[PDB]
Amino acid sequence: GHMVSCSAPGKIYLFGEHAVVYGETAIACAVELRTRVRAELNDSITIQSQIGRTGLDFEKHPYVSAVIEKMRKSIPINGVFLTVDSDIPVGSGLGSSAAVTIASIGALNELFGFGLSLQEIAKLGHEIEIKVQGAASPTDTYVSTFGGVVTIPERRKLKTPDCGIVIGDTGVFSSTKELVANVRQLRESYPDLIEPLMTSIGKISRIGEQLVLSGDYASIGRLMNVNQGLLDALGVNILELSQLIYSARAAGAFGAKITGAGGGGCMVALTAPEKCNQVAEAVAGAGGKVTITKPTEQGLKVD
Amino acid sequence: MVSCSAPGKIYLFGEHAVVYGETAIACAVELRTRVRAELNDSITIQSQIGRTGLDFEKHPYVSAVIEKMRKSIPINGVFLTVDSDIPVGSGLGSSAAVTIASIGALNELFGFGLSLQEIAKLGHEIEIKVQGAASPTDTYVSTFGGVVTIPERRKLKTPDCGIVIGDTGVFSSTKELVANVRQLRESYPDLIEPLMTSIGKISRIGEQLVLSGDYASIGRLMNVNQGLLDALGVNILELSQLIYSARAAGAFGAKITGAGGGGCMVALTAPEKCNQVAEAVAGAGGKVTITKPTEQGLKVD
Ligand SMILES: C[C@@](O)(CCOP(=O)(O)O)CC(=O)O
Ligand SMILES: C[C@@](O)(CCOP(=O)(O)O)CC(=O)O
Repeated sequence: GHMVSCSAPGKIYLFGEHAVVYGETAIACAVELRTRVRAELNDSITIQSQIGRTGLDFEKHPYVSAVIEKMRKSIPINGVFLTVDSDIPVGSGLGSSAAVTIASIGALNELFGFGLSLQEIAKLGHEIEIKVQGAASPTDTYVSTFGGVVTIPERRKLKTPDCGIVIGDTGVFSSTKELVANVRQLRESYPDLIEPLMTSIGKISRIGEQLVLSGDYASIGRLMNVNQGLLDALGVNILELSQLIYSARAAGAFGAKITGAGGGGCMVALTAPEKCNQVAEAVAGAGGKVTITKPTEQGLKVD
Repeated sequence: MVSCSAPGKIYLFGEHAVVYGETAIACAVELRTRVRAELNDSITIQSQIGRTGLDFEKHPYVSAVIEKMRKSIPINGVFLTVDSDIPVGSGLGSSAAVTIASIGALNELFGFGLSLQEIAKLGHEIEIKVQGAASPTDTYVSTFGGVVTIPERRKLKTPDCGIVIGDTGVFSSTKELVANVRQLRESYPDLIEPLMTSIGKISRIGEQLVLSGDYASIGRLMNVNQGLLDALGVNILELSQLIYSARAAGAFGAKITGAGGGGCMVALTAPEKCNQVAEAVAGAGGKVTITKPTEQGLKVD
């Protein structure tokens, strides 16, 4: 008869977004922007977050409701009160939906003693995102479960960079599905042109793998800038993203690029700790909601 | 008193990749350099820069044109008055245009009898003497006009579109920009060289789109080309702001034209949306020049 709190981090793409869906490598990096889910025993099912208080509700709380629906089939959950707080803004490729999924599983696993392992939690989180989105990659829930720097799809763990991470949100809503659809149709229109560009994005991630293992942050940011041009060439860049990205580079960032589907949302700037604040001021001065964070090895943890 | 004009040009696709044996598509625009040539007591060359004599410093291309040509038919009193609406830099062909417009103006009065052929060979050999070394592409496109592929040098039909050139006002050294791309290519050759091939592939596809008049596909291939150049590091904030403002205003496509690092962008518009696009580029802070493609190179005005 008590309460339990769990948190799971978000992530940013160092390299390789959009190209993964065509079988190329990418490098995801968990950051210290987390979603907390606090769980208590209750008479009925209640979920409260930024967008209000609901019961079981697949319109407002689809991921948390799906988690409850699934896990109640092994150990029955007749009542629970879940409170969701997050530093990960819904939108862009920061993994907010995967963070709340993993944290909801972790809290319930602790509250009702499901005894699930971290591997089982990541596998369950992937299935939750499939039943909510129709089809989902296991990448988001895996990185939010284990933290750190993970390559996709090999799941190679790399050394977490001793770096600052500046996230500039353009405020435009990043609708992932249509941007992935826009890239696919561009790929279909010019196959011999776009498909090699997908090979080049994968080539960047494989080169960047050693640079992440070597700690060469200046080379990493340089390759991030090359990755940004290819993402721009694929059509997922916008004026606001370009303005935040170039403002961050001018203020001394190693590199800056879109993170996620693009077409709005957030960019990411890898900066040395000494340059975080002035990079954050430049992105803000360019009209961007700035978040100063850093990578993390901590995935799902019990608060 | 005669007057001749030669046009500038813009790159539809392929800049920066031509050095590494790739294809490019230049398109002459209706921005021309017109020089008045008449008879005078001394060889006087006037411009917006000023009125001088035979000055190989303030008038490098015009004065060198005088020297190479007078060795066949001696000239001693000409009043050259260059006038141009071609912005300086960004490979817009300002130096190439002022060259052939001078050669054609002297070929008129003093009767040199040069072909259109010869006005291109001499117009390129003179750029070899002025800036030490130069490519004949900038020169030829100013002589014939229209859409010209490089290096295959095939002429294509002119797209019935508008051209919005947006100057950022930022200076950039093309020598440094080419060398920077060169260093990046040698730092990651297995990565950057395929990007050079992709640019050339855009030019090959774009050739069929220029022939078919698929202006919308040309524009979206321009947007792809722009991302590749941005990946090579030749893009800046000001260029990106002008490019995306043109796209949001309805242009078929927008991209850097020339070396990048500043300088000018270019936007392909439907003829009706040409002013709407130009207003957005100016509203984004660009020095706008409204123009359109031309099929005529050097003409005796
Ligand atoms: C759009 C995509 O390329 C990256 C964005 O990831 P997310 O859906 O924002 O978590 C998805 C993928 O790579 O599979
Ligand atoms: C980038 C580039 O295509 C720009 C050409 O402009 P210009 O007419 O040479 O000034 C030159 C190059 O191919 O390196």
